[PDB]
Amino acid sequence: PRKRPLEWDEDEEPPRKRKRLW
Amino acid sequence: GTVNWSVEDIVKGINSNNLESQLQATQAARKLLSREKQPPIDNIIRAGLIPKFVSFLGKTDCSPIQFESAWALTNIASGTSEQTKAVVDGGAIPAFISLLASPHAHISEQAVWALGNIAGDGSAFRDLVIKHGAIDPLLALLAVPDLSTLACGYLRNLTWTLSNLCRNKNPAPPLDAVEQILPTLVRLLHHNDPEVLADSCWAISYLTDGPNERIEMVVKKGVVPQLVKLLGATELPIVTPALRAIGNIVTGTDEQTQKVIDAGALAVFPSLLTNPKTNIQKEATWTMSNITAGRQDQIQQVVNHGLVPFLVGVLSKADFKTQKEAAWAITNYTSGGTVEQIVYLVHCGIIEPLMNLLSAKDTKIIQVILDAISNIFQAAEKLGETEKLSIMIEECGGLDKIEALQRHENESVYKASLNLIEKYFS
Repeated sequence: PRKRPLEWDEDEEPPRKRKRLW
Repeated sequence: GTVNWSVEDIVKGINSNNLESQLQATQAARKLLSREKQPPIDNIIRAGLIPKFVSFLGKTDCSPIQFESAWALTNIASGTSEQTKAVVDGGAIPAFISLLASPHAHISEQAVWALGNIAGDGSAFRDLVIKHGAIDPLLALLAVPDLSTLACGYLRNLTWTLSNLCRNKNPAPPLDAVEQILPTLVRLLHHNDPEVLADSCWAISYLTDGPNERIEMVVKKGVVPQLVKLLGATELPIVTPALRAIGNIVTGTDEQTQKVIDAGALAVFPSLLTNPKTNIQKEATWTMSNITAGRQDQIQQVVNHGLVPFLVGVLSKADFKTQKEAAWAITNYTSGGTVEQIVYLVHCGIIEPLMNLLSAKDTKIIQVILDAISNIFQAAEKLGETEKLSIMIEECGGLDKIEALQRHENESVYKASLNLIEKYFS
């Protein structure tokens, strides 16, 4: 039996970029 | 008085060559760029302001304009790739890296943040930041006896930026950069701030997302037991990436997988496999399927920890994506397991929830399930109990479902369903 990858739910991850609001 | 300026006013102030006028205009730009709704990023770029802001980063004699321009550039770089590119094109990278050495904490922090946005764009800008030499001075900011002495927001920003430097593939980060960063990540993994822990676990998740060699770099640091501990955290934002990392590790070799087991990971799965957060349950079940794809002694550990009933449970009721991972877990189990292990599986009640799932219209899961049933039949053959099994499958309505799959659209499906009926049902 093969080992398999799993899709990445992007909404779970830290932001890729962040705007500073204050 | 720096509130709600026009871009035209900002340009006028910045072109005045009066440093104080430039400072006020830059602050006004920062405030424009700080609004949540449709900041005029492209208008700022078109006005040609980026090179000016970058120049202001080098004004060691006017820290306030350094800070205001750093913040303004940070928010431009937080936009689209094209907007991040405009910042990079303006020479911002080496300028921000130099700012990491600022005696002003709020200024070095802003440089950390900006570099995180740039690296966060993708692997090219990530690697370009690394080439400019950002890692040394970034890591130096964390070289203190006790992380707890650093301001909370400051450490969080640093941790996040470091995680972005570990992020993305095609290609993955440079091997030597990873080796350079890891020891600091390991330390952060032992910190007590929930957000630092979450981002650190994500960093490790990125680094273990690849071939066994990449996984090995992490495992040899001895972090697995700490990751297992983090699996039990009450904060779900910690559990999610902790479990992702653990899952990534068990996609590796049997030996890397064994480290996860030896560290006691399996004892946490009764909770993970029933976790109210759908995505955690999904990746927990995914992780299980890769472990049941391991050696027979590893399948046996799954058995010993009482996790088979939990897999029957997930197969019986869960989000469909999770059930599909459970189907995979069962097929792997039946494929690599001993007859005794397979007997135990059936005794746990796997058959009914397997058959029930044949009703689903996902062609892959049907294939997975049919393969599992064939595997189980092979085991029954060695026992001459193939008749007990056929009866089991018919009594829970599986026969009816398998027979109808003979007419299935898909190739492998109606074939294998035919071999089953022809072979054990007639």
